[PDB]
Amino acid sequence: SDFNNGWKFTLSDSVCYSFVNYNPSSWKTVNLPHDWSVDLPFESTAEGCTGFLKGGIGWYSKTFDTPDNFVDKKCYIVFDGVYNNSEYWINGRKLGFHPYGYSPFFYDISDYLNPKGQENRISVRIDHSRYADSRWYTGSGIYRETQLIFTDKLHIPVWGTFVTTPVVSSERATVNIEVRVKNDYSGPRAGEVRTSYFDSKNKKVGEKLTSFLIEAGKEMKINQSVEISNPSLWDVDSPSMYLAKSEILVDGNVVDTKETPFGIRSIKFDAKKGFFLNGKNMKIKGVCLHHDASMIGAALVEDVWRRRLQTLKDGGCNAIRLSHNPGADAFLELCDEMGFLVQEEFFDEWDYPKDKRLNMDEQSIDYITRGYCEYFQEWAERDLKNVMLRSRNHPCIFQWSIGNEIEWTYKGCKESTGFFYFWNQPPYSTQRIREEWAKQPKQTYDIGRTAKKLAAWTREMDTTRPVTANCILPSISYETGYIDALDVAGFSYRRVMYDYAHKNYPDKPAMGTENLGQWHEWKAVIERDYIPGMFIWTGVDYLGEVGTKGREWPQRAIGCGLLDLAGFEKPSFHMMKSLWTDAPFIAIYSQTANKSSYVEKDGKFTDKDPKKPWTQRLWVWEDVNSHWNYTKGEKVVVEIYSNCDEIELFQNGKSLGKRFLKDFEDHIYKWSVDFKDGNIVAKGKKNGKKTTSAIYTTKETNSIKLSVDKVAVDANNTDVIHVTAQLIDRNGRNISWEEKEITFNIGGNYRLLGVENGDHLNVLNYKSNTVKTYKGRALLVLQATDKAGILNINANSGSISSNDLKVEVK
Ligand SMILES: OC[C@H]1CNC[C@@H](O)[C@H]1O
Repeated sequence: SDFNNGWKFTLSDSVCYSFVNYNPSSWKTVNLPHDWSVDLPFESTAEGCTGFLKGGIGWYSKTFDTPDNFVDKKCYIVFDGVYNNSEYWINGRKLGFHPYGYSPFFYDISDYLNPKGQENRISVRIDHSRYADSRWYTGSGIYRETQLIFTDKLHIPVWGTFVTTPVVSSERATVNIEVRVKNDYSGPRAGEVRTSYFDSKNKKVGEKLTSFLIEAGKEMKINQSVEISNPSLWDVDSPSMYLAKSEILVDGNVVDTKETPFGIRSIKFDAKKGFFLNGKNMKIKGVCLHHDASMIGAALVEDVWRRRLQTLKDGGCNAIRLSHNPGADAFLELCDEMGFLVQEEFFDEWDYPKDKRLNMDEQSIDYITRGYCEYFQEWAERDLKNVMLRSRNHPCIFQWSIGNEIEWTYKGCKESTGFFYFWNQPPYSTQRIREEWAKQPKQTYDIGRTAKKLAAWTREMDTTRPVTANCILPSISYETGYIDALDVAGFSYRRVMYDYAHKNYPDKPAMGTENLGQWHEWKAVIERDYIPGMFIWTGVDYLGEVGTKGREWPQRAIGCGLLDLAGFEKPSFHMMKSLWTDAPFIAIYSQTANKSSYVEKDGKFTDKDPKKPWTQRLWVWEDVNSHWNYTKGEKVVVEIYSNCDEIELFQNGKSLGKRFLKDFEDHIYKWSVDFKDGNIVAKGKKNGKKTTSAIYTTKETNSIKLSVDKVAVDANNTDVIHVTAQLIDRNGRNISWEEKEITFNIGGNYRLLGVENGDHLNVLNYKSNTVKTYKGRALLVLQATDKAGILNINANSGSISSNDLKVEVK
């Protein structure tokens, strides 16, 4: 009996759909979360900024009976995210409107419920007709989970606790909680708040009892403090979680309860020395993530994200930037449990709109790009705070970011620099910048004033995490009062400004908040103790931000991600793994000496194009080869991404010679090689400890190798199976040099989530059991249902057959 199951949905729109007497039984049944945009095909006539998928106007409905014991109680319906411009009705009557696609909210439906036993009905209209109102793919509908909460009239409201730990040592932590208590009875009520604390193994480690008297219709804040001895500290390598169980008592009887998971950890940003987690000075190995996972779209399916994060974590990542909007509660829960530090961003724009198709300031105006900027003046406060009410207990969250690249949207910011920029500092001095800024004409809104209001609102809700922002032009935001509102200046693609921040504003902590997946970005981080990390754009590829010149149909994604749309490890991931992890590691790629970005003359490698050198490489990694399957005798440049200080390369057993990481300024081991069928083997050492990796020439495609991440799942409507298809030759050696059209067949009760191959440059039907491979591989994503049973999975490509998999559903 989960409230998220058995919803009705339709991609239509009629005025009668909310009426007391309208029956939606003819509508399709769905389980939340749901994103309808991915059930529509990739169209050439949709907008590339939102991933070539239309929105439209859609509706949901949900019936539920009033409990037999709904007397002296309240009812709250809670949404964690609905995209967007959504309207809410219960039993014929309007509850309200909610513009923003990413903030959570709730309605008090207590007085609307029909008497004990009888049926109630919620209706949601979603207006995603403005299907280009975003620079990236959004999806459509109730894409995060919902809740139906019943409480006593004396109760902790929704999100009614805030747990903090202002003193943290290894002997003890001071753990404070604020329990709000609302009395919705018509007379005064006396009681007690009992809050019990519990560890990893459910042993009670603390307790506090406080008395209260609260007047009719008033809300009271009860603060309680305890000392937790020898705490298990939450860390990225040891994410231990505690539980606060706060109970409201009348007489001696529990009348309401809230459970507040939390962690005990200290965080500190030091402007001279860097970032400190529980007293360990560590670098932030961050990645940026949008909210979609391809076949599922915006629908928050946890197992799908678990796999992607596990991969990211195996690559060394310890932090996540939620670009450029509030994340899902369930995603933050995943981060608490798995161990990532999380920057949650409130907005992508404030007073003035960005161009949705092109980046930066809005140049054109049309109906379908009309976004949240229309509601920002009235809604920014309610939204920012609700996000924080919802999010603030999660130990993962270590930064609140009030805005991304805002400077583009205000007349005078870019002008007041000297630039009109990636690779230079500004030609104007700090005073000259300030003088230019004073010379610009007054707009209706100011970047500084709005920064202050947002920073101030933020601090009313939480002072235990720093305020930051991703500043694209720090030089001017240092002078407008914007950076002055922040505790941590975040720099979008400004490694060339780290020395400038230290020199000119040393007492303000600074950091990479958006960066390129390249060694030259990380070199700049580890050479500076005052720059504690970076956040790569992006950790995993995402739908949208295409359709521009150079990236026309049928391209869906940019390909800037470390992981592709299937969550498979790309070349850029293995470079970062070679920089972010310590256990010895070698990845072997190559290109034709023609296609390679490097060239050997006199036994020494340099960049081909000196106007495109290694220090200026941008978002998308070159299309390099993992195979060893060229034509005989062709000249090849083997490029290796490794943490080994010495590697020796063998071609069929003949030693090509040892090389040293010290000799390669761009952190890439290189060899010139004359291709002949066989194998390449790299043997390397990282301070004495050895490791070996190799690639093999294969014969033509023989079989389909199928792997499964789990051989058993539960019949809970939510567990995911990820099936990986990989082409192999007669001897089982992996193919990546030719593609095949693979048809999966599955027996037993399952729900298809879909198929992906990781090709950013080409569309495909998500809902087909057939998928073309990319780099010899593909992914099929299935989901458990109500029905237990066995699933028999196999595949073919005409002649080409496969091994057979069996997965139980318990
Ligand atoms: O792909 C380029 C990126 C630049 N910085 C902001 C991101 O949202 C994105 O537009």
